Amino acid sequence: DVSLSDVMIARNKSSVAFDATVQIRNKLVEAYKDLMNMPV
Amino acid sequence: ASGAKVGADFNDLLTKAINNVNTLQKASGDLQTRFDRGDADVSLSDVMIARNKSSVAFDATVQIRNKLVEAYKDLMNMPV
Amino acid sequence: ASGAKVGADFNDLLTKAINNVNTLQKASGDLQTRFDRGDADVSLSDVMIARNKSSVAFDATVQIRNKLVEAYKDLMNMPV
Amino acid sequence: EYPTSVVLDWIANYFWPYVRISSMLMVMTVTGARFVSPRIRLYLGLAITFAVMPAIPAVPQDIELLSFRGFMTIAEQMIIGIAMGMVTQFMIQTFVLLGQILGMQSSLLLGQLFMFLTTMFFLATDGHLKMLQLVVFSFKTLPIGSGSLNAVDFREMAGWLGIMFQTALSMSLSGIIALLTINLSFGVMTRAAPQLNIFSLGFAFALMVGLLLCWYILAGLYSHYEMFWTVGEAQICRLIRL
Amino acid sequence: SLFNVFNVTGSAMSAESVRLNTTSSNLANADSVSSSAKDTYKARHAVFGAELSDTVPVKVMGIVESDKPLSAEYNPDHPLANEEGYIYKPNVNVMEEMANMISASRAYQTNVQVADSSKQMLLRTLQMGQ
Amino acid sequence: EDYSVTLQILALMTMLGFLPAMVILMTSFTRIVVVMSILRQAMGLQQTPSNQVIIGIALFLTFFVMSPVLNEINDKAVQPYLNEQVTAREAFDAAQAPMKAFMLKQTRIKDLETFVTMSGEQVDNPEDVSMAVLIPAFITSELKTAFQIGFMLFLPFLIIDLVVASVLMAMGMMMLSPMIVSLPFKLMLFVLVDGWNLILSTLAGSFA
Amino acid sequence: DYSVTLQILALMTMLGFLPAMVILMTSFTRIVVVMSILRQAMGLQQTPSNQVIIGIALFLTFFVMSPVLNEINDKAVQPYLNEQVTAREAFDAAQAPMKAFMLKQTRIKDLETFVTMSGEQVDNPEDVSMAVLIPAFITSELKTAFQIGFMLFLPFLIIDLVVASVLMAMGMMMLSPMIVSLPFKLMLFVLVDGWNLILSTLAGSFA
Amino acid sequence: EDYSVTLQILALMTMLGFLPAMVILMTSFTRIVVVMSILRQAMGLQQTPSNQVIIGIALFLTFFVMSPVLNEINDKAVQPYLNEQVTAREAFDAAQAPMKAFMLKQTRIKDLETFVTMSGEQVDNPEDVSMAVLIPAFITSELKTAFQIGFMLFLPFLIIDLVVASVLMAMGMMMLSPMIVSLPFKLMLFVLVDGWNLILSTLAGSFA
Amino acid sequence: EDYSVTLQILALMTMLGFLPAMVILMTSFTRIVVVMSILRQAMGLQQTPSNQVIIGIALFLTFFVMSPVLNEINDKAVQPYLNEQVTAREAFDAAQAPMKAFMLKQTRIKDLETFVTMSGEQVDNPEDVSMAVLIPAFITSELKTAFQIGFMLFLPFLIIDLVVASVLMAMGMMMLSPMIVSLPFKLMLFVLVDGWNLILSTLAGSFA
Amino acid sequence: EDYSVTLQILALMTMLGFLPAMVILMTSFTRIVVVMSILRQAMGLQQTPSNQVIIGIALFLTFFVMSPVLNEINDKAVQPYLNEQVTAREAFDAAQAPMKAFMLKQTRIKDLETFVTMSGEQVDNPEDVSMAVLIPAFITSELKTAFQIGFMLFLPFLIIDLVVASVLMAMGMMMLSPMIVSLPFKLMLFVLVDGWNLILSTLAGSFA
Amino acid sequence: AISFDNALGIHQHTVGVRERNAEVISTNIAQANTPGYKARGLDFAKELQAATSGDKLYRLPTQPDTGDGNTVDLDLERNLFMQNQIRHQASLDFLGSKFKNLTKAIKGE
Amino acid sequence: AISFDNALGIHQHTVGVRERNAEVISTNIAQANTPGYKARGLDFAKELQAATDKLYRLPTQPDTGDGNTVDLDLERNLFMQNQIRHQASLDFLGSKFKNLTKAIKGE
Amino acid sequence: AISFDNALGIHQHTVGVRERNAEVISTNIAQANTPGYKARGLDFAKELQAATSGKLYRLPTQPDTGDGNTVDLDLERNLFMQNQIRHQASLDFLGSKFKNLTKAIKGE
Amino acid sequence: AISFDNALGIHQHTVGVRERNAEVISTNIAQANTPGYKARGLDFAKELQAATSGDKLYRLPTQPDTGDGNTVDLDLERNLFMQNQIRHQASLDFLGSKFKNLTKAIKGE
Repeated sequence: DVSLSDVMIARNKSSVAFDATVQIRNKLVEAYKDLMNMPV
Repeated sequence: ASGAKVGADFNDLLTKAINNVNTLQKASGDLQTRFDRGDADVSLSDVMIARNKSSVAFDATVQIRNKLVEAYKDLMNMPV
Repeated sequence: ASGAKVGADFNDLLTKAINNVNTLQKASGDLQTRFDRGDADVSLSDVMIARNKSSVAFDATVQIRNKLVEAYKDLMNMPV
Repeated sequence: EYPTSVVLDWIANYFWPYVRISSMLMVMTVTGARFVSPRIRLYLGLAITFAVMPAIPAVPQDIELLSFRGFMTIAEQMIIGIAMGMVTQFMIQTFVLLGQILGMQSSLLLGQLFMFLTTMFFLATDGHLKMLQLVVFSFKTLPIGSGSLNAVDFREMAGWLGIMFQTALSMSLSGIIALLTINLSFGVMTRAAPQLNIFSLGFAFALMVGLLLCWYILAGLYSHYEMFWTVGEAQICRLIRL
Repeated sequence: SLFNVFNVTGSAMSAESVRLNTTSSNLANADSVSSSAKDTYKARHAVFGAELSDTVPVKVMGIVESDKPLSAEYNPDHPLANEEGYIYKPNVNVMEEMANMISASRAYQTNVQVADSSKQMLLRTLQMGQ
Repeated sequence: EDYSVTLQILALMTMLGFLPAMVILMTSFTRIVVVMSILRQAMGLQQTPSNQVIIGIALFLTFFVMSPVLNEINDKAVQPYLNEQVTAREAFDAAQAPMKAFMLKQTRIKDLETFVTMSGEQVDNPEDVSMAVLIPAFITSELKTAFQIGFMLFLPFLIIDLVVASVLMAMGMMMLSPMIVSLPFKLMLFVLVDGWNLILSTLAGSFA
Repeated sequence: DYSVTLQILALMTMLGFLPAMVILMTSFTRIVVVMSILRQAMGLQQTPSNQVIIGIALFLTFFVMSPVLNEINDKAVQPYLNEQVTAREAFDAAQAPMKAFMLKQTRIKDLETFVTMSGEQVDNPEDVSMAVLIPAFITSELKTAFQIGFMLFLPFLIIDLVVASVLMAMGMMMLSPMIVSLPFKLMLFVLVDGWNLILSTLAGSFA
Repeated sequence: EDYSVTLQILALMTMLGFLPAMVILMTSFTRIVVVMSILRQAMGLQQTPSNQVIIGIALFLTFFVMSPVLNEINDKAVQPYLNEQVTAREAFDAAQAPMKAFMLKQTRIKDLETFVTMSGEQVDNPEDVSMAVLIPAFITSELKTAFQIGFMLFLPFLIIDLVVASVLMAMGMMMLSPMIVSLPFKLMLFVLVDGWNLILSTLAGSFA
Repeated sequence: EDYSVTLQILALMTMLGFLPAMVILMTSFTRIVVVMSILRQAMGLQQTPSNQVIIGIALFLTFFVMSPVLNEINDKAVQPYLNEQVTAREAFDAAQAPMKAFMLKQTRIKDLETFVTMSGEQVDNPEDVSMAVLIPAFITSELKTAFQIGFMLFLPFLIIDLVVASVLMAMGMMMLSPMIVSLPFKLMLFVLVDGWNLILSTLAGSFA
Repeated sequence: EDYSVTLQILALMTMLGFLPAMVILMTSFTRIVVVMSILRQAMGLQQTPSNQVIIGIALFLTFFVMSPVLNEINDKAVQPYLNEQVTAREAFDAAQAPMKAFMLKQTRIKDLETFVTMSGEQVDNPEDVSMAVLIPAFITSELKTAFQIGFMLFLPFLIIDLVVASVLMAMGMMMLSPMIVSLPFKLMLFVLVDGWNLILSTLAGSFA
Repeated sequence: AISFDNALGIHQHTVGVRERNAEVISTNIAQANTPGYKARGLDFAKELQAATSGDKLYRLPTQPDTGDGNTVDLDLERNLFMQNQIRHQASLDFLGSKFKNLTKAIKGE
Repeated sequence: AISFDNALGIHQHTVGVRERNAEVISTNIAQANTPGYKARGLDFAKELQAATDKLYRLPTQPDTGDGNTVDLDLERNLFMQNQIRHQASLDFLGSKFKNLTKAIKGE
Repeated sequence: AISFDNALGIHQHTVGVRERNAEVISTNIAQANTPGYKARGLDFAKELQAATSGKLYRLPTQPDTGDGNTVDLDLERNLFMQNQIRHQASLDFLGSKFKNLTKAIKGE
Repeated sequence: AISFDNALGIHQHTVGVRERNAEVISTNIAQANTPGYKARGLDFAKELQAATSGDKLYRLPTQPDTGDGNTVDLDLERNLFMQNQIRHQASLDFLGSKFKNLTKAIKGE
């Protein structure tokens, strides 16, 4: 019932979604770490 | 619903695909050796079809494996 | 269950695979040079089978080495 | 089925709970320490999320991984995690406050002595286990999809500076009075002859008594920590609405 | 599912293979008088079928003997003849067997190209996003 | 006309990279930290509160006071954009405006005049001045405002220290340092009046 | 059983997870943390360097965990090479020696906490799943490393307090005690033969 | 024969690579940053204004004071270049000329004299000197000018510090630290004089 | 049975991968860096000698002290291997023997005893331990030796710091920082004693 | 004999990789870098000149002081090389000689003597020592020479600090920190003496 | 915005239709010799519309059949199969570049 | 497991047997005219057993005094069949390494 | 020194000359039937030297049949075949010069 | 032991020898009709040994010449040229793999 097009699209969508959430998590954490390491 | 059900559902999807790829590889192997040993009930067309599907099926397996490893290697290089 | 005992055991396991690869390459080279020199009792199939085996064996040796070297680099370059 | 739904849901059902767990660890007292490498901490967050996965309810499927709403979800998972982490930092640094006020009053690094011992209190009382139990409970009573820290939670967390001074003064009030009365007694008793004065001679006398009083402080510090942890734990449950 | 074209092209390869085997038997038994007049060999032909209830596979539904009358020959010398000295021979027509040989071989090789080109499309699909 | 999905993602990641700047240059983070810096400096403790908890409390305080403006951005900009009601260009402008309004509520007219003349541009309404010129005027007002609050916070601790020194000198003991005696009194009076709660009211409510 | 082509792909993939297995299953975690804590104890910040710290841990985690590798070899590697066992059974035969080592090197309280969090009903400690044992192992090993490391910190904190109070006794309030304490911090570690004392106890700490 | 498009892009990407160097050496960023640094150390506050805020203020100030030269580059080197009116080599020269002129207005002849002799080139007019010689001369002049302004702003805070110490010593309370009591007056003077707006205006007006 | 040429190329190309590990573990690079690192901390300057210059001098020093072992490797293993006198394994063993002699010469017994017991192998003479158990024992010995050398070099600078701090307290100026008033004398002592030559000479001498 | 074109490119591309190493070891970059760090330490400001500016001035100055060497490299090596008058072998040797001559002129005999005995080579005259034995000796002498120049600059600021500390102590205020009071005068001394021109000219003139 | 639909466009539905068309064309080629079989056609516009949100077309023969009844013109089927494969390759390139650009923006690489 | 014997199957031996079979057929065609030569046939199952012989072919027609039992019609057909099957065995055994290399390299 | 004249060698000029030789042979084959046409050759050694530092007649093996044409068609085919083989080798040598040159400037 | 002689084996010499044999066979085919020309043959074992560690023979006729003195059996010469061409290609495949195996070991890929 499934084809290689659906599998490849599912693989690409998962890769893009996973890459999106990792980078945004990385950006926010780097923003948090920058704020913590500042001279009060 | 819990998160384990989604994880188990994802695990069964991977297991089903691996079994399907393994089934094709074993099916191609039998048809290859049946025609190679000299059995007259096996057609060269069916053998070539069998090994064409197994080769494509395994190539799909390689692509998914590389993406999983690349995602994990991407994951381990993250601020934490 | 001593450090020297297991160190020797894995060394024996590791040197066995290296010797197995070396055996395939020497056998492949020996078959090639006998056929190439003009020996009549050497078939091209035996030459081609052996050299295909050596290529696969050496390819595995390089790939396994890359995994070990990358694994070593991962543990040494980690931000302790 | 279309394989997109299966793969996307697991990533959404794993990373989003992991983000809250990981964010709490990086701000936590022990797991967020400078001694541990990020890789060990990263594996710990990965292992904890995988193990506690059955207790985590399924995230809503309405929010997409690649959408601005999903982007907001990642941010608000961190804010919950940092909230728990900052509470743990508040307690330990309050003991660091307790160490330095005694050291300052001792005519004098003493915060590190209290910081190390308070870290031992955190580990010995299984404080790390309780925090991990708190964050998994947060998944139940504070679902990932709908829910985030409100304005009142920010104000309650911003009001912990007064909690620091009140708790630090409460622990040291008996000792600080002792430090003052002996120094005042030493001053008045030696005030008869202005030739002696104190200066550096007063420095030596003050520091010897101050170290001795810190010996008394460590004798009854555990009871104060137990009361302090109850106040902090209640605040954490208030954040997760438990 | 992932190889629907292969099942159809491959079915044609198996279907057209049977038609060539049937043609070979008809030409190899064009002069086999055998015995009697009802056990005599008759030209056989495969029947192709397509069940259209996407892709419609081709299925061989059995071998069917031709309805052409047997070729009668006057030969009151063959011991297997009859009262009037007639030996009935298979109703195999060489011209129609040659045409079937041409049609079967070309159609069989045409499906090879389609099946071979179908694999290329599958291989290119794996390269999506790379 | 509207930005493509690829370009909108690029803009989103860019603002995340500049996120620390937006906190310390556009929000209320600068005023809170400076005021809390004075409070630590006023008392005898030098590094005792430590830098980590001050920033963490400041971050939570900012999220408290920026909650009205952040919610206004959420409603006006994020909600139409998520529902695909408006394009990306106008949604970005709809998010920029509440930040501009908040910065105007915390700035002074003199500060704006200095920078608008400094930029060498022409304008007649403060409401439509470019955010590039509003930012330096905003923080300049924030630093001046924070010094005012810090000066008021420094006075009671100076009052306590001077009284203790005078008492010790009047009793004749010209040999004892006032700092050691005064420190518990400053801390005790900081606790029994619940000083931080009062500072929260005069700092969080100072923006309005 | 899986085809030859697939089972080659399986071992090749997990060959790249070898660093992952080391960090969260063997004794690499405890030693590195104790090494890192002791490095911060002395005034030197990165004098031992990260690479040397890791290199010592890798040698230690091989000597100490040598009994684990022996059992895995003779119970999983050897039967598989003799065709006496299949792929899945050999992999399971390797988990058991490593799961036993991890189970005995954890704290009951941590396992009790994790089984509650995992939501699985297990009556006895020795039957817990590996999915919940791995996080429980590292969590307990972190507590052990912190408790061991900070006790090593105490003698070096004693020197700091002594020298700082002595300097403050003479009114030299501006001289930083850390630079004065640094020569004596190094001497304490070398007089007690620290680099041999900590490693001997760390090796003997495991079981 | 202007540079090919591929080389023109390669040159522009290289200039963006040296963008921090251009700002910190060829612009007004250094002088503003140093003067702010001296002022911060002049008061009792060690790092209360924080480093990111100081650089953030300086970046906006250095952009405003260099808007005239930035516009002159645009009106003489960018727009003719985009309108296909000047050779790319000519446009690069047309952009460099206003930058060189601005750096010469804020440099000292002694700095040029020592660097020209150091480079060992026979040049007489102080307008056709190489950028290799002009940049070190300019940054040297900016450091010296910043010290002069820093000393100017330091004196009033030194006056307050001496007065407070003298008054405390008059009462015989020598044990009391003058710094803790001096600081609120330092904040007091700087805020009723409108220091933040004043100093940034003077720094803006200094570059002329 | 000698290995094939392809394996031998693959075998010694792997040695290049592990080359940094050999320098930091099996060579003299560890002690020299540590001693100069402690020496830098002994003087007032924090990072004036810089890490790269410290490593650069250490690389030259470790090359000069390991020349006899490198020459022995070439004259016992490399030359017979290039001249087809010995096989690959014999060449590998012939290269390792001088390296093992160098590590065993500069190690401690107790450190060897500690590691042989933990590994669990029989030892009757020092020259029977595998390289797997000699490497961790050697680096531990070097760190102890480096710390002892660093302690000696630290003492003369500690004496100066105590003298200059005590003298300032003799006049009664406690607020004046001893560190600033001691740096010129710490640097001068390192000059007229010519530290950069004898200290490197001792490091070279200590290995032989 | 002559290296092939492919090998000549490989060697040249290799030297670009080691370009940072040659700057901090074989040029005047290190001494100028060290002196400014000591000069910055002498004044009260510890990060006011800023690392980027100091390295930027060091890069400009090392370009000016190495120009006679670079021009000799261009004339002796590159011009015969580009005109095919010398081979690749001769060009590289002809380029090395002026660089070796520069390092030999700024080195010390004892430093050369120290490494010559360490390298175990038979050297008759200093002007023919190997490059591997000169680079560690040259950087050693530069560090020692840098300390001597730094001590010269440290004294005038130290005298001001001592003078102001004693004056404050005479008036009885033993709690006022001399560092705050001394800082304006430390800056002024560097200004009216024209320090940023005097120091750099001496550093450039120290290689002649 | 910022969604996979708005980002991929119609290049995800087009690929499925092109594979559907190849299945139809290959069926006609295989069933060319079957008597009585009628050639099957596919409407791309209708199929793409159905795919985006979610009947039998027969091909008119150019010449009469020789009696069998099969209306498959194998000359046309090969030409259409060749065209379908080219347009399918373009669609994969179009769709593949959509994911590459999305990954490029979310990572800045 | 994971050994060349199992990875290659029996395709490693079939190529050799098809070469031996081709040699025998070549001998039969060459020796067709030499009298007294008896046609030699190779039994496929025998070399199958030898992997895990050289028989005589009984004529369908009598000789003509030569005693030679070689039918050139049969030999040509048997040589054509063996050559076609030999190429298929090369394709089967060749793809065994191509799949094996792709599994190891992952590309 | 590093320059293309020293890096490419003569292979930059040899490729061009053999292309000219292809034209010369091609115009001989076309004019095989044209009477009065004399087959012309190209001296590779002389042409290469001219290109590096900067149309002879072929003698008939047999008399012409009477038209006046001295084109020996079988010789032209043999010469064209050899010229095409060496032209491919010249491309192989010259092309490899750039690829090895790129590998040096890139380091991999 | 790492040297081109050890790595390339005898395949670096066999290619040149089989090229020489092809020239000797080709000149026999070309000179088939020249009377007085004796067919020449090259011994492979001798030529390979001479090449390895640093003069073509005469081929005896199976039948007498028909009066021209030429002993070239053009039927035999074609067979030897075909065999030498196949063995020449096989040596090229052997020698070509020797360099490729060295390159992948050096580059690690």
